[PDB]
Amino acid sequence: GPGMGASIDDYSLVHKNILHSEDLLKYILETSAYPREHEQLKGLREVTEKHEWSSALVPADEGLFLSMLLKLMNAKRTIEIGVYTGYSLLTTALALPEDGKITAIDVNKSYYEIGLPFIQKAGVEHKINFIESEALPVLDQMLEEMKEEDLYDYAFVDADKSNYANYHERLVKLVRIGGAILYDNTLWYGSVAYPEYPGLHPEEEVARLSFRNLNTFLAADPRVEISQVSIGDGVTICRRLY
Amino acid sequence: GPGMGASIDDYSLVHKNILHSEDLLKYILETSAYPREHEQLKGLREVTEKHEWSSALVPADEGLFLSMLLKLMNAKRTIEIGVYTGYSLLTTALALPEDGKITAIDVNKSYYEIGLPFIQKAGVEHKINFIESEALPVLDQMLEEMKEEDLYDYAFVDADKSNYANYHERLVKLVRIGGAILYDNTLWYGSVAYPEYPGLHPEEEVARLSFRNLNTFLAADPRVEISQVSIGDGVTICRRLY
Ligand SMILES: Nc1ncnc2c1ncn2[C@@H]1O[C@H](CSCC[C@H](N)C(=O)O)[C@@H](O)[C@H]1O
Ligand SMILES: Nc1ncnc2c1ncn2[C@@H]1O[C@H](CSCC[C@H](N)C(=O)O)[C@@H](O)[C@H]1O
Ligand SMILES: Oc1ccc(CCNCc2ccc(O)c(O)c2)cc1
Ligand SMILES: [Mg+2]
Ligand SMILES: [Mg+2]
Repeated sequence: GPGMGASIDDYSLVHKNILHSEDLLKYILETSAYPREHEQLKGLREVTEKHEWSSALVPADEGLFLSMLLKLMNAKRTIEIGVYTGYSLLTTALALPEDGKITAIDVNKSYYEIGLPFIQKAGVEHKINFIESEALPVLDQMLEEMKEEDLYDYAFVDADKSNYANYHERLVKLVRIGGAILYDNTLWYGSVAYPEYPGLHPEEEVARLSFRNLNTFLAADPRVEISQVSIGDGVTICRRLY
Repeated sequence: GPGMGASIDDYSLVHKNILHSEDLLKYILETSAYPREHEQLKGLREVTEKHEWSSALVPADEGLFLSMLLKLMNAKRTIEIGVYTGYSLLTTALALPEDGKITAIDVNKSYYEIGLPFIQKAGVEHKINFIESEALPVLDQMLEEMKEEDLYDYAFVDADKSNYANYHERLVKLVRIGGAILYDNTLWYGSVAYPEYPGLHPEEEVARLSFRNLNTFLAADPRVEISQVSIGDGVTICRRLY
């Protein structure tokens, strides 16, 4: 993946999409997304489209959905897990109020520094505390240190696609009651629809199985209410109940 | 569409699915939606499935997406325009607190009485003020009475497609600043993605052009922020800015 492991040329799902045609997706982006996309988000996206791992980028229509959720729930304190070049991070920082705060975690800060000039020109870098690390030790460290009024309103999870289940067990204690946890890519290009699926590289197949297990688990998890949304590559919204 | 006498066999656009396969939609419904669907929503859905206009039903995955938005924004007072048998209305009523209030408007109360026994068994009928009328005169009258204490948190628009732009001009005054206005069917089975789309019923073509105009308008309307979400038949979330 982009963080470590296999090359991009080993991946086989990246050109698929969950909608029934590219024309419909293109219509959504040109009609409803790009006209509402901040100038620095446009610039960050255009640089990233030339990067080796452009396939991992959160798309522009999903970005506006993330922004809308953040504003409707009046989020102020958030955590971003899996930053890459920072498109979803810049989306979050633009949506939060002036005093919003973001904990952003990624194993590769060189990716983040690609998007940083656009984040700085947007004027919202002051909201971001970037941590270069594997996410799990940071999350475990945070659980030891966090007080009850330090809880997060919102978490966006978009990092190692086979470790979401481990992330979940921490985040249901790091996000406030009534707060939101969002898992990206829970439809995995449609490949979760079958128990067996042909021809995937091991990293892609392991992620596919991980999402099938996670999707079943989240639907049975009494600690949250859920909604799996067929936007982007599938986004599952979790709201903490207790 | 749904209206006494009208036959579904005269229409081309019936079963909603903009995903790339029936199996993918079935996966979402069976994995993430039906296990989280209230027993009275299940009962309402299953009796509606035998009705002539069962294809008008808001799908179960979209329903849980509406519920999640309502809870995340802590909505308390809402309006529902286009009720049919009451699936989205019961979804709203179950998501609101015990003392929440809904203004529900539909030209055909007989449809509502199909789902009413399930609304009653769910214990939320007391939240609902059902008005049997065309929605436009009701909204105009609402502009004459209510003030900011009576502004709505949330509006779901799912009635006669050619009147959405007219509904919008009232709802941007009836919903509070920061409140949400949602429009169902804004991708109209994918047919909005092209300038021309052969093979439609005349009323379906009027709706298709209405949505192409609406989608362009909403993307340009400075009074709201938007997110068009590729769920169900397309849902456009609008958030009132001022
Ligand atoms: N174990 C781990 N801990 C933290 N980040 C990880 C990780 N494994 C992979 N990652 C990072 O997760 C990212 C996934 S791509 C994330 C996309 C980004 N949210 C966007 O808006 O476009 C990569 O940058 C990768 O470096
Ligand atoms: N002018 C109008 N004013 C109010 N309702 C109207 C209308 N024209 C049509 N309708 C109603 O709009 C509905 C569309 S179907 C709505 C489905 C419903 N929201 C669900 O959850 O399944 C029909 O019940 C129809 O009677
Ligand atoms: O002017 C029209 C023309 C055709 C239709 C039928 C569309 N297919 C069923 C349907 C009906 C109403 C809905 O709200 C919905 O999502 C799905 C409706 C209104
Ligand atoms: Mg992703
Ligand atoms: Mg509809």
